[PDB]
Amino acid sequence: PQLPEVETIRRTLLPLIVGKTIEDVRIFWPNIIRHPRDSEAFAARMIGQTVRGLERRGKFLKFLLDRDALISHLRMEGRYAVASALEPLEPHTHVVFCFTDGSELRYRDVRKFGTMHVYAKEEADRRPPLAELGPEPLSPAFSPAVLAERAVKTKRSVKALLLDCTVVAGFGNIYVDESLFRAGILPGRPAASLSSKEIERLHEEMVATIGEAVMKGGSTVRTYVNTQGEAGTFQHHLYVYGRQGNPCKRCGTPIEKTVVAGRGTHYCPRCQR
DNA sequence: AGACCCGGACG
DNA sequence: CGTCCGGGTCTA
Ligand SMILES: [Zn+2]
Repeated sequence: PQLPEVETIRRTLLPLIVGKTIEDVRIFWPNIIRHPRDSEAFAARMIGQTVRGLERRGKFLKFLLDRDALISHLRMEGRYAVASALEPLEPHTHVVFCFTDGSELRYRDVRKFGTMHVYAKEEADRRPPLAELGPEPLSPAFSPAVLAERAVKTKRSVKALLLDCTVVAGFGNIYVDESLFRAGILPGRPAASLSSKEIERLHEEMVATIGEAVMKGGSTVRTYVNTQGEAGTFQHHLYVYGRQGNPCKRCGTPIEKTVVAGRGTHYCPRCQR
């Protein structure tokens, strides 16, 4: 899940939990719990708190409780659902928050990569994992100037640059490849090689792509669904991601796939330079 | 780049 | 049944 997927989950999850009070927290894979590292303290502190809000920062969900914020990262496969305490759990359910009304917030994660950190609200933004995060791409804090400043300082690939959460928040493998295609820039280009015009174009396409994907409920390419289990539709608007061997939608040249920055990387060798 | 982790898709 | 694949990304 990237920004659009996490944002769609945020919007669809909030009404199902807002105003509910935690009665128990049950943990079946303690490694997911990162702070307090003692899962017993993590569970104990949340009991009796009420969910007041749910925000997103980058790819993180921020559950606003009473004293605390719970910072949750889904990583590759994490997901939330709300269901009755009376029903058996689904496979791969690793954390459950039980509410006083008999419903439960269930966290499922087949690969177990997800993380949870709880801090006092006023502390969460200055501690890991939120502390190092770059600007929200849909905010004024993300500008061509901000992008140029990081690009000029490094010979790392432009793909690696956009995947760096400290540069800009919320971009992952799908939206980096898509933004680079739309901007006409090869993903293996050294970041420092980008012209002023290319930086401007890249910023414009990054903002447009993310916004469009939010509007379309995210990209369901393998396993992502919203809180109601509904697939996104942005996958129908992809130019390159997962389209290797298929014709480019713009020029008909077969899309190629390589490895860049240790990641599967999709591009059109004609449209991108 | 490796680790954390698992199951699907493909030969 | 084995091999490679994956919307993330921390540390090594
Ligand atoms: Zn093309």
